[PDB]
Amino acid sequence: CVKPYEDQNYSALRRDCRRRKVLFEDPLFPATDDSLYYKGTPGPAVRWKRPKGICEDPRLFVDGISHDLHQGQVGNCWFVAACSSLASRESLWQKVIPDWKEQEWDPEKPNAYAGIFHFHFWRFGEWVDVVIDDRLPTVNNQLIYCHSNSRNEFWCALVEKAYAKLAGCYQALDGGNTADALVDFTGGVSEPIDLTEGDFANDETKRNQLFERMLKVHSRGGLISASIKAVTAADMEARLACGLVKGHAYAVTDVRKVRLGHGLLAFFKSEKLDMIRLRNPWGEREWNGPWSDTSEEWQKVSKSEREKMGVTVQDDGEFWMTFEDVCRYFTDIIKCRVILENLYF
Repeated sequence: CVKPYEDQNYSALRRDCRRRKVLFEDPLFPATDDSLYYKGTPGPAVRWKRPKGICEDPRLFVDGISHDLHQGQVGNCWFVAACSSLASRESLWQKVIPDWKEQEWDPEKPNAYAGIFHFHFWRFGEWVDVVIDDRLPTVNNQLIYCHSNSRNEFWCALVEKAYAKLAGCYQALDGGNTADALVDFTGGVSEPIDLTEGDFANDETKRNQLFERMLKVHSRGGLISASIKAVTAADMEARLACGLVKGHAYAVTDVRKVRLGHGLLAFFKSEKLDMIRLRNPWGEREWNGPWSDTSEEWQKVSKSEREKMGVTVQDDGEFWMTFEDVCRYFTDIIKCRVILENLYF
């Protein structure tokens, strides 16, 4: 059985609260400024509210897991990236969020609810079970850390609160990063690649090397995310000319060699292309360049043929780029190999 974090038994505490008809209040991560800021740091005055008090009909998922994500006024972009990737694959987010339908709110049987949730994380070679109450920071009845576009959706917010419990307090998460978060989420191993320290845009042969590895990781069920390094503070969330955002990271949802049919060779001058599909976790795609759905390249290829090639999308959140452009515009790739042994036990 999965090891309880800090001697907290979810189902025991839950069934207690139900028998007593009270909503769980966590003693080890209380609804107070100590769960928020470092000792003696002055932070914003906050109001901890329960989801009912934020928006009626509260849900873990409104429809499905991958609605837009926002970090908020004081949340961390890297955590949004990490949640986006985690949301990619049912097998993974369903590991961090156990028995999701047992946890989800139910309008019928309302006395199911007990203000309590539990998640799994991978720390020091084992799955720990982190228990929390569902009270969250609020300012103008609005979540100020991570949340989704749908104001009655909470999975991202609660996963965050739990992750912050593991770090000690919210403000600690400013030190984290997408790579380590994916390891804590999947049990795997992370590897970063710095594109501007590797000069992949200016090589091709190593770029092919890198690409083949990514084909390998993704085909094996690993996770990849691509980010643009915001170096200065003035860089944070600056839009590039091609539309991508400095300081954001984009979840790779497909990596693929595509073969183009004869007759396209006239325009493209190649038979095979190294392609990536990414998701913008923050909403509708932004990419302007080749293979944006508004690009000459996209328009030169019939829907019939894109379908045959597999250059499709689930929604306007996704977008295709050639791996040459990926190396031209991104600064880093996180490459988190999944380890299957760690999931099955």
